[PDB]
Amino acid sequence: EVVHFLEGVCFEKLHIEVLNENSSHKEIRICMPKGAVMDKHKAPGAISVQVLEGKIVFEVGDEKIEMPKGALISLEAQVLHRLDALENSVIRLSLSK
Amino acid sequence: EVVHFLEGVCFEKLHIEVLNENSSHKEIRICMPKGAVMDKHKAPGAISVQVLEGKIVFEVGDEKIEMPKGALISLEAQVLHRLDALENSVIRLSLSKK
Repeated sequence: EVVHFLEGVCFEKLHIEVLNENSSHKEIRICMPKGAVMDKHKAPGAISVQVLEGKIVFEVGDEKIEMPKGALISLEAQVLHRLDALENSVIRLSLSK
Repeated sequence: EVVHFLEGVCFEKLHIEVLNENSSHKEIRICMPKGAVMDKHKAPGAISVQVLEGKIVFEVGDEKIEMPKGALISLEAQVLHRLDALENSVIRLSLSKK
C-alpha cells in the first residue's frame, strides 16, 4: 500500500510502469533518460503529470512549457501531448479511470 | 495551469495551500516544518499523499508507515489519518472532488 517512486529508478531506456492502481486511479512512474521523447501521448482519462526529479518540457496545443522538479500540470481526458526530458527525470503520471 | 510545488516553500509554520483546482481534483501543497503534526486529518474525497521533499510518518488504522521522498499512499474518502514530519517536508495532497 505505500509505493516508492524513487526506488527502482533506471535511465537505461524510457520506462513506463504502473506502480499502483485502485478503483479510481492508476499511479504511473515514467523514468526518462536525458533526451528521451514521448510524443503523441494520449491517456484515456484526465491526468496529472508531476516532475519528481529532473526537468522536462511539456507540449500541449500550441504551447511548450518547461517543467522543472516540483512542477505539475493537469490535463482533461484524451488531450494529445508530448514530453521531452532535458535531464534524467522521474515523472508521476496520475490517471483517472 | 503549471504549478510549482517547490517554489515559495516556507517552514516557519505548517502551511496548507490549494495550488490549483480543476473539475476532478484540488492539488494541495502541505509544507511541514520538522516536528510538525497534522493529527485527525480527514478529507471529504479520495486522496493521494506523496512526499516531494523530506520525510514523514503517516498513520492510518493501526499502522505507522515511514514515507521518505517519493513515497505515495492513497486513501478512500473520509479515512482518518495523521502525518508527522521527521524533517522539513513538502507534501502533495491530491484531493478528488467526486
